Amino acid sequence: AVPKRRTSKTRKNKRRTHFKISVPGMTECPNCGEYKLSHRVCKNCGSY
Amino acid sequence: MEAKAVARTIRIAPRKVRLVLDLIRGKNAAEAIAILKLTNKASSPVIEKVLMSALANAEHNYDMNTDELVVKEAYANEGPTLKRFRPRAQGRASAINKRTSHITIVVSDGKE
Amino acid sequence: VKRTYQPNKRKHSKVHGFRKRMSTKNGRKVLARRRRKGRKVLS
Amino acid sequence: YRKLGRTSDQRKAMLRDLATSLIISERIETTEARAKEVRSVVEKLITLGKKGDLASRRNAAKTLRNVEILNEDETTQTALQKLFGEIAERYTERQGGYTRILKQGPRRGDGAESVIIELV
RNA sequence: AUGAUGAGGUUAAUAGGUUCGAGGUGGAAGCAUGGUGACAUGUGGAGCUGACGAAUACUAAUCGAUCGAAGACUUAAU
RNA sequence: CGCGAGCUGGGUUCAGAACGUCGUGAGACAGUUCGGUCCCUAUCCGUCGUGGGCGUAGGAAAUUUGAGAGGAGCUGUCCUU
RNA sequence: CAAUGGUAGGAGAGCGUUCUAAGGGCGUUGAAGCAUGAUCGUAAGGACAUGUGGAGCGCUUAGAAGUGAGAAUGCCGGUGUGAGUAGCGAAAGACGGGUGAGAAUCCCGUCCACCGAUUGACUAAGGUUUCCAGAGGAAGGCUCGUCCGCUCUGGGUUAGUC
RNA sequence: CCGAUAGUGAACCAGUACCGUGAGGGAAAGGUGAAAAGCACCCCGGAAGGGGAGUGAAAUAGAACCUGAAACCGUGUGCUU
RNA sequence: UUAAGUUAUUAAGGGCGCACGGUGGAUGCCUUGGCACUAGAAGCCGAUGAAGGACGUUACUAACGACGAUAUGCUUUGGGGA
Ligand SMILES: CC[C@H]1OC(=O)[C@H](C)[C@@H](OC(=O)NCCCOCCC#Cc2ccc3c(=O)c(C(=O)O)cn(C)c3c2)[C@H](C)[C@@H](O[C@@H]2O[C@H](C)C[C@H](N(C)C)[C@H]2O)[C@](C)(OC)C[C@@H](C)C(=O)[C@H](C)[C@H]2NC(=O)O[C@@]21C
Ligand SMILES: [Mg+2]
Repeated sequence: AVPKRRTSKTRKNKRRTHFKISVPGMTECPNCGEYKLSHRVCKNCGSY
Repeated sequence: MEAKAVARTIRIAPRKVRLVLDLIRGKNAAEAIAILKLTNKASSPVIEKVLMSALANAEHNYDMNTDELVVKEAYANEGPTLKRFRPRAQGRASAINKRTSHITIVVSDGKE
Repeated sequence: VKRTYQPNKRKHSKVHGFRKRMSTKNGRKVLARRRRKGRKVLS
Repeated sequence: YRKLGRTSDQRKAMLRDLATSLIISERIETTEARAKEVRSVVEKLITLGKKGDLASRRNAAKTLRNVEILNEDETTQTALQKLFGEIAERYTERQGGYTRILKQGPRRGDGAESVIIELV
């Protein structure tokens, strides 16, 4: 139950290929033109 | 041509800051700001401020207006780590490395 | 669990302490070595 | 239905307390899961209020907490009285709804999707 | 497990609520009668009812964004 | 004498004790007897499921043949002739 | 013309590092180090050019040695991997208002919940300033933090009878 | 003879942090520049930081400050898969 | 056009070269401090209170030296020089 050997830099960088953050679901707000998250209330204006 | 802005010894481990910077690489200034302000991560407020400084730097020092700016390249690299310990079981102590980050952002007009 | 060193100022200063080391010649010794060593807390 | 990461007694209590507070304030801020679960409870209480017969009053007394509101001109009346005298009239003609929900961005301390549940 | 799969996004029954029902429980509350009381009887298979069936846009799936073809040579028939 | 980083720990093989025997004695016996701490967050190969990328000379929605592969594969009694 | 695999091992010739003696030299017109390069000798290794670098250092002959590291479960110091994984240390919180650059986490309020031969009140031993009021947020708080047993400033313990 | 893993344990408020009930044990830590000339003002930020301007021969000499190697971590890409 | 055959492209990521950064404190140069000695002094301090300490002492104030309630020092004789 211990690592029998090192994980080389190649293996490391390989495993984390799919480890990333997604760009937010952002759309432009119709009253102010600033971006907002879709289905959420704009925090700059306060609309829909 | 190129505006610079750097934040040093920020108290966030570099693996964690780089996850957010892998999004604003090569995007426009407005879109970049909208990403940061809406991405719900810890490093995001501290980067939105390094970007802000660069852009201000651009306007106040080069007359580089912000409507045409793109994060030419933006990265983060290790900083002066702070070493601490956690009292674990059976008298043994394990280490905790509180890391830091040297955030850099450069925005360009794409021109010469 | 009851561990060791249940502190007590009186016994600490009785078993140890300047006047106790000054009561026996061997007590006088440890002060001698501690001054040769340049120690700051002698007893 | 949902469990809200909590036991039965602690949830029963949280749901009824959150419903009472909503009735007091007419719009509150909370996380999605609990808004989605207080929606039904508050909607059903308002139904118990659209009839106003003593049976429904006594039965709605089960859920609401006993609180006092100081209205304008230092007028005082409790949650039951509000439900049956100021909210029954407002929704006498509407046959559902009674509540809306407006998603908001994630909070800082967690990644919880805060929302505002308001009486419509 | 997450992601996938599948049913739906207003030109909408996808989920919540409302209305009706199935199933479950078993005679709600308030009255009136009788009893000293503990209680009982009629109203009234009443009242309540999480996931189950149906109808209804009342509430939320409003706004928007991203990705995604223009089709290689060679030879044989055509 | 498959399998304890899957399990138990009764036997056996630590320290306690006791009986029979041997030894002057400390102790001893594969002679009995009662008691006696079973640790580990899985890196790789392997295996059971479950995603993403790319290739199948255009981009797609659906229906597919089957090269292979896997699973089953047991049997009783009674009656009739 | 003949010989030249080689371990324990014997023999010989040498390359390098510091210092010393003498001789002869190089150096802000840029020394030693450091980095790069497609250069030279049979090897240990030696130069040259270009960058960084901002003062010492080569060469010849000869002398002396703390003189050459890859392994000792070596010592010291840095940095990895396991991995964004395990863990986040017994428990009930919800919501309105306020404060701020920022709030599940700080202040106020309502409701709810837990203890109650005690998580309550005293007083010893022990610790010594953790006590109080302002202010701050690097660090310490297993998260956050505008908060604190944290930091800065200024304060606070009064006996003839205890 | 040694030049900061050396030379005293100690070049630096060292027999001191610290550890132990106590005898006792016992560290780690030098170098901005010639001169402090130690960065007036402006800009983003609550601040830490930074980016200009200025000081200086030099500021990848800006106080953790001479040179600044390797492990290690990144950002580009020429050729590959 | 259709049949048969052949071959790109791809890069989520990886490799190798190269460039530019960080981290870190090797190396080089440096000396405040050590080490081994030589030559000459000297080789007793205490009830006249020692050696070693503890408290104090400054305009303000913690630490280190110095000092002792005459305290961050006093007197005197000489040296010197803002
Ligand atoms: C809790 C964590 C710790 O783990 C452990 O204790 C586990 C439980 C232990 O498992 C075992 O007992 N065997 C499996 C059970 C075997 O039953 C048969 C009946 C018996 C017996 C016996 C015989 C003689 C003596 C003895 O003569 C004597 C004395 O006093 O002289 C003391 N007794 C007790 C004896 C008892 C580990 C794993 C043990 O290893 C094993 O031992 C053997 C020597 C060999 C095993 N293999 C090679 C075949 C080996 O695998 C060790 C020695 O532990 C004592 C592990 C060592 C490394 C440790 O020290 C670690 C740090 C532990 N210490 C601690 O704190 O964490 C531990 C991990
Ligand atoms: Mg312990």
